[PDB]
Amino acid sequence: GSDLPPPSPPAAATIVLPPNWKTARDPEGKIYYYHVITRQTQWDPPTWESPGDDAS
Repeated sequence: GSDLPPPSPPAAATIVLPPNWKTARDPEGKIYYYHVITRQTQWDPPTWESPGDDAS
């Protein structure tokens, strides 16, 4: 990443997600996000902003 090297995911990661966050994808077609403030990452859990049904 530009700000931070990619993390392995924390359980805490879900708490809050900042617009500051960056994204990266693996060679094996997986795309994920990482939080520069908190040092967190999520590959599967949706962004801070999601539809109404997801209720983020």
